[PDB]
Amino acid sequence: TTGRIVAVIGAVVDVQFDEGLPPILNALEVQGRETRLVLEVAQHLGESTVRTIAMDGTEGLVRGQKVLDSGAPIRIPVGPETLGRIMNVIGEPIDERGPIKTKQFAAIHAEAPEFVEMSVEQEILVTGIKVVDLLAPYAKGGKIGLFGGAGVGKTVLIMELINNVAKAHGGYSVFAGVGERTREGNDLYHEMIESGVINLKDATSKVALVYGQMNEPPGARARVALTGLTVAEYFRDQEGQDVLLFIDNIFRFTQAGSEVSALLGRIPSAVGYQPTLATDMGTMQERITTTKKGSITSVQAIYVPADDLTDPAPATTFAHLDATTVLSRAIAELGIYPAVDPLDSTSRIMDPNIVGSEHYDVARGVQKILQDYKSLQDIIAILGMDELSEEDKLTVSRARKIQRFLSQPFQVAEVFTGHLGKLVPLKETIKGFQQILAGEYDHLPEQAFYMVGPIEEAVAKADKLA
Amino acid sequence: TTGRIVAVIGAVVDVQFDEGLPPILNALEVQGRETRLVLEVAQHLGESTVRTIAMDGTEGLVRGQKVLDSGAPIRIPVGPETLGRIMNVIGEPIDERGPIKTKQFAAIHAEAPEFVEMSVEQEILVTGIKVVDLLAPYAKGGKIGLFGGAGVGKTVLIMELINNVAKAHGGYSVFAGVGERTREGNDLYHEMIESGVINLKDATSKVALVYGQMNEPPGARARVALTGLTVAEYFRDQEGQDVLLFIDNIFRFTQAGSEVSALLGRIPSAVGYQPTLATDMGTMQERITTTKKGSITSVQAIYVPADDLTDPAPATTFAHLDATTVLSRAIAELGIYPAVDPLDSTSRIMDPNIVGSEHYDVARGVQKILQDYKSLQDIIAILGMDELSEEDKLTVSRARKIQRFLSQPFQVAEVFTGHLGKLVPLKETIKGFQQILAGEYDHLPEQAFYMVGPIEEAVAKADKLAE
Amino acid sequence: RKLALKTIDWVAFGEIIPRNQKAVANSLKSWNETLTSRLATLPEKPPAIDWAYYKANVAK
Amino acid sequence: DLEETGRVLSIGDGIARVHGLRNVQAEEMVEFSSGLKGMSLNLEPDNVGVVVFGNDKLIKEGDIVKRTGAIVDVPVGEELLGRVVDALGNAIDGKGPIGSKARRRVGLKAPGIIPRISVREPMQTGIKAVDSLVPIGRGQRELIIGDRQTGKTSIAIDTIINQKRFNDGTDEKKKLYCIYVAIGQKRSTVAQLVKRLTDADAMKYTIVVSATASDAAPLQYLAPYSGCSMGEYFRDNGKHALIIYDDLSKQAVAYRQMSLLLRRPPGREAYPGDVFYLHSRLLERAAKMNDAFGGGSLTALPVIETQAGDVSAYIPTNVISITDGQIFLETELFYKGIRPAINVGLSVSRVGSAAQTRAMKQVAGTMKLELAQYREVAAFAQFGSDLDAATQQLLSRGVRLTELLKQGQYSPMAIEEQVAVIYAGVRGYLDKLEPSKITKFENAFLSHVISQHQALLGKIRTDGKISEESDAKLKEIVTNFLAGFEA
Amino acid sequence: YFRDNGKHALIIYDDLSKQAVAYRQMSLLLRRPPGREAYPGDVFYLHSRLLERAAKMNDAFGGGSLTALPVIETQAGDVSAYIPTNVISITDGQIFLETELFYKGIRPAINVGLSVSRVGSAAQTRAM
Amino acid sequence: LDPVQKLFVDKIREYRTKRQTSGGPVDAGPEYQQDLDRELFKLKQMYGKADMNTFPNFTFEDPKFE
Amino acid sequence: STTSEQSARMTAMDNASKNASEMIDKLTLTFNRTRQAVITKELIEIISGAAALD
Repeated sequence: TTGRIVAVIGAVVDVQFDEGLPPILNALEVQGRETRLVLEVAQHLGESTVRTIAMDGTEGLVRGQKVLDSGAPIRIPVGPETLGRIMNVIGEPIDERGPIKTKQFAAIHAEAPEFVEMSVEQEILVTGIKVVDLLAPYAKGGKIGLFGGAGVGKTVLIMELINNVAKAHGGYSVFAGVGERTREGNDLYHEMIESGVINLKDATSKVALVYGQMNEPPGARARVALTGLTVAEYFRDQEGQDVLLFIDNIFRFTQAGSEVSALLGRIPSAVGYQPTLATDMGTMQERITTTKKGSITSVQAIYVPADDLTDPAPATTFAHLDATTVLSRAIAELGIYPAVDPLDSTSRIMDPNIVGSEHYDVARGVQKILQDYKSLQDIIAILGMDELSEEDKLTVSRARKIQRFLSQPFQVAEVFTGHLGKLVPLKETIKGFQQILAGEYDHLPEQAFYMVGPIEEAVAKADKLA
Repeated sequence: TTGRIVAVIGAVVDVQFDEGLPPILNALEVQGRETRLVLEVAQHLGESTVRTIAMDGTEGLVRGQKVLDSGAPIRIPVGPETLGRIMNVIGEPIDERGPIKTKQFAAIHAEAPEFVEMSVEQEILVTGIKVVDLLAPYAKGGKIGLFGGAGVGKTVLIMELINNVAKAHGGYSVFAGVGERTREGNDLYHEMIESGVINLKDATSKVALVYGQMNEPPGARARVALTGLTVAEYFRDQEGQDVLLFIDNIFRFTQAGSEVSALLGRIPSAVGYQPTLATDMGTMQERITTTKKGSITSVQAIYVPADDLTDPAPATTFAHLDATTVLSRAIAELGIYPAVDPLDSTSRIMDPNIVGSEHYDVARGVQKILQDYKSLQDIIAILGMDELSEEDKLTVSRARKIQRFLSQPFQVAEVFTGHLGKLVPLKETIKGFQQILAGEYDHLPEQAFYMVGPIEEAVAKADKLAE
Repeated sequence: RKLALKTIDWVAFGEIIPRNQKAVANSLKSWNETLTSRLATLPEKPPAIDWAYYKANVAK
Repeated sequence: DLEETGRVLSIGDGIARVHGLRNVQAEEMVEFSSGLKGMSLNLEPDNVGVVVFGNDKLIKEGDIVKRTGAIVDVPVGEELLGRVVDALGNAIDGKGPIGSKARRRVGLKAPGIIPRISVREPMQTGIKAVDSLVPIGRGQRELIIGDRQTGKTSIAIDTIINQKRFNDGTDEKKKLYCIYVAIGQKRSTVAQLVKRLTDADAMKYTIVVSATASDAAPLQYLAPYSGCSMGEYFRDNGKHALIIYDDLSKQAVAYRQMSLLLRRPPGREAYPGDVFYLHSRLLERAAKMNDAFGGGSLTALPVIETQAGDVSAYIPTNVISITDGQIFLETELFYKGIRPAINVGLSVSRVGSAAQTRAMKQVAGTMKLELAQYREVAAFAQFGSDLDAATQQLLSRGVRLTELLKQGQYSPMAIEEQVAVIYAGVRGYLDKLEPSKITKFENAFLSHVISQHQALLGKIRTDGKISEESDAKLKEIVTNFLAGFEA
Repeated sequence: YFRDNGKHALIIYDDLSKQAVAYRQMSLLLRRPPGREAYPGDVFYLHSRLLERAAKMNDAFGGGSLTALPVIETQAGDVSAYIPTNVISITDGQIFLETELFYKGIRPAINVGLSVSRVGSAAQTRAM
Repeated sequence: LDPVQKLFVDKIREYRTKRQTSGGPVDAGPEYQQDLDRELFKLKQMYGKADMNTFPNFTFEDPKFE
Repeated sequence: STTSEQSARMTAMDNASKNASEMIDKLTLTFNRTRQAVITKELIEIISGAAALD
């Protein structure tokens, strides 16, 4: 039926529906709007007034104006024909390759798959990035949440991975530009086209694009994630698929939530927070999975709000993580791209278990050495390491070398780097550390280890240095 | 009057009292209560509605439910019959030894006795605990804060004090295990039974146990403090006794208050603490006294939240305190037991007259040296630790000895330690330090001094160590 | 299987005046220990199957 | 029906302001038309604030809210063992229903002083460090405090697995019924976890109460209490249960939220105040009873995950103030590898000895002490580099001891073994060797003793203590083992 | 408009810090709660919404552009400062100016290291 | 299996009619058959693609230490 | 030897103390910021708790 704008305060549209008054989450389409101006019901405030959230923007809405409940959640086109396609939140192709001829629609609430239904045997998704695999190994189906500072090649990295990985992949991928720079999406577009992974004579790209960019109005950004989940479930469950799901950025989901919270007349938790950050998270998270019916290998961009992790939001998030990617600005400041800090960037699935102890141990020595080093830099910060034990000096330097050795060129961003990408299979990875660890290497320059590919390249470089 | 539960919003029971109201602070009994639900009146919200405070759990209650005002504030069993009894807030035999055949009831709002009533002089209470007396000479009747944050044998120490003291005097006790772990109260229980200082065959001890553990309505828990006070005042003056009043933990009281404060509509000020923080304390501490007709030597265990005393609450607390024991968790981390903060553990009432100058000076010198020593710390952490200048070494070591000597065995946590606790009456102590001060034992070295009672034992210990 | 048994004897190890095995014994004992632990670990037996009842609960 | 039915006055947020239901029982669990349950927290004069257990896209206003007429109880039994349940006591293991068809009130308050008897039993985990240095007893409460997946959980798990041998004992002194509260823990994690237990099949004596990440907030909230009732059950049946609350931290968050939704104010740390009461009361219910109650126990391992080691994190502060000690886990050692990663200089069982076996006491007292200096000798005359043999020994020894307590991820053990190996180092017998070989040795030593000195093991276990003879048995054995390690 | 009208227009937004502030003020006066940096959050939406409107268009739009030179004025270079983060994550690089050199005189004084154009990776003259 | 007789009579009656048919227990339905075949695949992955109608067998070895 | 040393120590003390100086500076930011942060959070808590008292 129809409702009246009784109050518009931003995208919180207070609608008095009397005529019906459907449940919450019923999508309403506003009468008097050329736009498919969805408000999705948020509260039944009573008085058969609901608080709705326009997903969309508003304006030009004379109050009282008639809104006709569309009566259900966002139902959105589904089917494989979404691959390639960039659809907006409301599922309309914003690839604008005409429309999409769906198969069905889906309510963009999708739920938690069952505990009993899960198959849950984490297996490394390898990446060929030394630093990654080794330190922050990724698991097939895994949810990796990419904490990372702004612009730190955070995006770059994810992309870079996407190339490396999504190519190799056999399952599909979904790219959800949530709240993303449209621009970056443009850019993205063009690589994808270019790459032909989005091959456009293929709505059967390996990747479906859903974009609900930065520009959207909040609601749209808030909800678009849920949408994305719904899609991927389509591909997994329905189409089998191991999805790689790129989310840039779940933070904006969060953001959106909090932003509305106020307007949702809430007591908005700390910092203004949506307290329903939590519920949101759960409710999302549980949709996220890697069922028996496949994988949503979940690449979740997580902007680290104010790069505070301490920040409840990430704090919560961690619980849901399985692989954590912390890009570390400090490191970034050390110039390094890779900029990760793996004492932070950790993966539940990083285990002597899941990824070998070699990895673990070689790492444990590393993690250790670094950990110690980390301890040291500060005393050293004053003292230098000067009157401080040489073995330490060695080790420190080694730790660092190892650090440097982790620095790895970007093939994608050869423009950016200058440097020409490197990708290193595991063995040479192991080898590398084991060697450096062997001190075998160490008679060498630190910077030799910089921006290497395999250790050879460091060797090569050593010569090239000295 | 009669009330209706008009709102139960959590355990905040707003009662609309129907037949009028009862005055403020009236204890109300809910009609339809298997375990009478004492409500403490807090505001007459108006409309013959009061905001009341549940002093029980509010489960099962029908809204509207009928309340009959007890016509007074909380009135509680009082009488000698409380000796060797565990009473709850409402006096109840939570000894579980049948009802207390108390011979008096009292409204637990006891108030501030008058200015004039206060014994203007006290005499240092000697604890025989070297450190204690030495730095914070306690006065009989004094208000002692045991600041100390958590766990550090704190309670153990406290208990031990009780051993040392309460036994040793005709001084009576009130122990209020408020908010404490029911478990620890249990443990504690057994100790008294065991000690026979809770001797039950003659029910009497000399001791009231008042317990208001961390599973009780905060207001109630808050009020268990008043309860004990009310009782003790009775013993203090009326029974004439120096009652020793153990409160564990007045912080939690405050806290209990704060938790409710919100709910009480008071905006619980900074750090969350109730805005009434001042009044709560003020009235309480001012309710507390050692008058002329008796003493409540008041030993208040004070948890130091986060070891932050600058935490407004402790900060306030301090005002009331006249002897402070600030136990230093760092020192505790330095392993000690004496774990105390010493250069903070004071009594403003240390005197060259009253503690005599000897004591006084010794303390001051000592305090000084420790303070000095502290200064030396600044060199050493990064610049040497069996290493730099030497005169300072001399002091360093001396301080260090002093430290060790300051350490004294725990006397029940011998169970844990195997160290038999020790105690040193004052002169041997003062002297003790003077000898050390006299730098006598310099041929002698440190660890011999550790964890001793009198110095000989250290001398002895040296010998054992020369092997 | 089932297999019987001789204890360590370090005196033995060193001596082997068949020189071509001198190293081997030191290593070979340690290979042994691999078996020693491994055998001590496992039991001999699983259970078996009550096919009658499982036939009741398998329609095939 | 009537009256004690309501029409949903307003709904949003699973917070049903409910018109009607007025003569309602405080904290009555109510029942939805949807069949969802809710809880009547706030009886406001003109509505009932009802937390809806489920979620409200599934409902709408004016809807009949019917009382259930029950203040929460949860099914109780012990047919929870071998079960993963939700708070309402329903399969989520999805293994058909549970056999726990008794129900028992959650809101049942903690007993008195008198129905308790304090500890004097140890409680064992197989974790050397734990059992030794913060030796724990049963009925207790102790904080597992640490950050994330440090095998965050692992700690509990291995302990539980360890209890397997005890559950393979036929005791009820060590035969320990394990209760795992999962708060906020995504199903996946949980799944793994379940699986872990399954694999270990320690699950058979185990309830796993699971409020994963999912769950509408009260659900996670409730779960502990639930677990609690369920645990009190054993406790009163003389049975010794161990409940792990993992973690209230997440709960609190939710709860605050719950409060906030109750339009109650964010208290300290934006957390409301009687979340203290909340847990405090919750936690008071963990106990070691006296004999009248079968002596039973509910041993509590609450877990709190600090965020950035923040303990002044209000609730941690609280919990600490509750705790009978805390098991502090540090990262560093972890990063160093070293698991234990603990700072025992920050981990405590105040208790110490009630919680012990004489056996353990015999090495551990000394060791603790020794470690104390050892750790200490990192700080006086060292911040990181210097030399002298006396003390070097202490270090060496210490380092060894470190290993010796160093007990990697996954490790259920039995105490005498632990003592056994510990004894070797304590009694200075391997000091020599490098850490690397310790472990190896330890293992080796273990099959050796296991086999051979099974005799001996029999004894030590038996004596609860190592007799001097058994010691001697060690002395030669160890020496020889070492020798064998060569020789 | 210019952008749609093929023009490459340059807008220098000078500087949003004050705006954000202003807005914050507005918010607060609107008695809308904040969080971070005492700001609320949709100053982020603000900025995003603002800046997405800066773009380089295809031909259909005359190829036009609106090139944005936003200015954000740091105050004591707090990258850390959220709002700066905001914009940073929005922008396509940043020109951090370091004071000291300026202060030394050094006209100009850039923090070169930070002065970056991420999306800049090719966008100037072969010559250069 | 069975409760409320007033509905139940008819409802249960229809269920038995199912069993009393052998063009399926009254019918089957494509939808089920599609999922069955899928789910059948997956659980073979769950416990490996050997066929446990047969059991394993092993092989044997030795070497000389010295 | 000693001469060399003494100047080196002298030198050593020079660098360090400068080093010290910058670090202080860095902290000082962190300071205020957090300093305010407190306040802020707290003010938040006030305002909120004053918009949400019983």
